[PDB]
Amino acid sequence: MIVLFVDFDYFYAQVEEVLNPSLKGKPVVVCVFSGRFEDSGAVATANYEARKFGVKAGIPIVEAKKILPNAVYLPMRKEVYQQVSSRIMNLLREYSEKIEIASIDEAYLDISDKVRDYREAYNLGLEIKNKILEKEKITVTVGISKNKVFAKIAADMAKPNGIKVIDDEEVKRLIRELDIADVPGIGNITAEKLKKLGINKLVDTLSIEFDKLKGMIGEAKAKYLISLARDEYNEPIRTRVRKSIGRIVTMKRNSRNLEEIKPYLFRAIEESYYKLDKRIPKAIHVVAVTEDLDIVSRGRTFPHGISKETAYSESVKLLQKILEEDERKIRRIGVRFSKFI
DNA sequence: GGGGGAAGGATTCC
DNA sequence: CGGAATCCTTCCCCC
Ligand SMILES: [Ca+2]
Ligand SMILES: [Ca+2]
Ligand SMILES: [Ca+2]
Repeated sequence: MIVLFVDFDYFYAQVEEVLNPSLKGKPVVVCVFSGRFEDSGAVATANYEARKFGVKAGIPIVEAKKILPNAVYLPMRKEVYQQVSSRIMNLLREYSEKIEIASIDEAYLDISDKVRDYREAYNLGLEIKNKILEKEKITVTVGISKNKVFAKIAADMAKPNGIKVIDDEEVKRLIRELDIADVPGIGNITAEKLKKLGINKLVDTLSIEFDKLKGMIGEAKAKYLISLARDEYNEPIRTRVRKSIGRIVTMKRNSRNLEEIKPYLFRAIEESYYKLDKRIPKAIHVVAVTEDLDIVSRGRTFPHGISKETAYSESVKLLQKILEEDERKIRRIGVRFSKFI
């Protein structure tokens, strides 16, 4: 198996650089403004000229504006990035049919039946990089290895605008001397949680006992890291479909008033059904972010599709169930639909 | 004992 | 002091 991984570099910010070439060379920060005070929100994407000064995705906008006060701060236009991303994805499927779109800015290509060795794959990645650059002016990073995890690791090491092949020998080497926190799927919570057991490298998960690792980081991520340490990970490249569509809005003013929250919730439903397009959902969940930024959610699955009018009635019932079983105020309210037909 | 699925909190990531 | 989506553990019914 030879998997090729393509990751669009700082995608959100690069599309803004492409749509306005006056921005390249300058620090660019793509933000999400909730709309409470003037600069309330978070950073979604920052280019590398902004990441060098500590501006990274996740931090508040005012924390970014304290570091780079005159950097270019633009609002996030997800609909634009999704259309550009879909165009690039269509270029990728001309190189292989077995494609796994993992996110808006990355996809896995199974080029086992198109390429003999890692040299042919490296030359294929160079042509994929040039094509994306020629047709969309977007630079990507290419990772090639024996499975999806190490193909993504290759791109993680050579980003941005890079290419890297991890052969069978470097895999066994990376198993011993790669930080466990830089394994795909290992976020911050599991990483710090893994440091509390001395687990710093991938090889160390074998020298521990399974039930100890299972009770701490969960059985799922336990078997995941074990299979990688045994060099037995070989998950296939499968077509990924979108399973959930929802929209959450930050309400102006916190509230526990049903009539005050309903307009936001009904607005969230309308925008959710518009993005649903022809998809008919059978499950609906009402989710609320409390004043202390905690999340509470109530759901309900139907034996049939949910019409928009049914979603209106059921969402009020679920939101009432939230207010009945939690006494905190609500800061953000929203809905999510799943279990399509 | 566990299949099968629903509920919803917990993580990951742009 | 965002927001989208998936992950994944528990719980439940019942054969
Ligand atoms: Ca990216
Ligand atoms: Ca990515
Ligand atoms: Ca990580």
